[PDB]
Amino acid sequence: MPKHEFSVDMTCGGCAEAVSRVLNKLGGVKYDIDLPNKKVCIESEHSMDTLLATLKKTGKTVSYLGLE
Amino acid sequence: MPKHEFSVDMTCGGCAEAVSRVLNKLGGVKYDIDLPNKKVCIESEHSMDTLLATLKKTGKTVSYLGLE
Ligand SMILES: OC[C@H]1O[C@@](CO)(O[C@H]2O[C@H](CO)[C@@H](O)[C@H](O)[C@H]2O)[C@@H](O)[C@@H]1O
Ligand code: IUM
Ligand SMILES: [Hg+2]
Repeated sequence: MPKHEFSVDMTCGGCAEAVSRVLNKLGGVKYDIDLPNKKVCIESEHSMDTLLATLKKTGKTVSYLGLE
Repeated sequence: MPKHEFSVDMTCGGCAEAVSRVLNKLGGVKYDIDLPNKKVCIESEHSMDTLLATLKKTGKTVSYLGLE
């Protein structure tokens, strides 16, 4: 049950909805989205590599904020 | 040379920029993105399915409008 944190440059509610859709499509994840602070937290067994690649499918700029 | 027309639910400048990035990655395309009218036109040799799948993976709501 590793807990990862990512930076995603979402600018409106529509941006947040799209992040939700790609994560729902992958499955096996428990996530939380903080729009104002451009942050996404994900608890999952999927590798960090897979989570990073999935988020990048949105076309948004993504970086890693680490574990915890 | 074929010109495909799509409807894409973009709600801010960031949404439009994200669409342009996934298309740039695919390559072999010439496009025009209209934010206020929520439309994207694409001139390319890639198949209709390849283009649709590329737009769908962004997590945004997409639908095909026509071809010429
Ligand atoms: O944000 C896109 C889109 O949302 C609308 C309602 O569909 O406006 C809402 O969201 C804005 C955030 O960017 C708020 O500032 C606004 O007050 C709220 O109604 C559209 O107006 C906008 O195009
Ligand atoms: O991008 U224009 O017409
Ligand atoms: Hg947006």
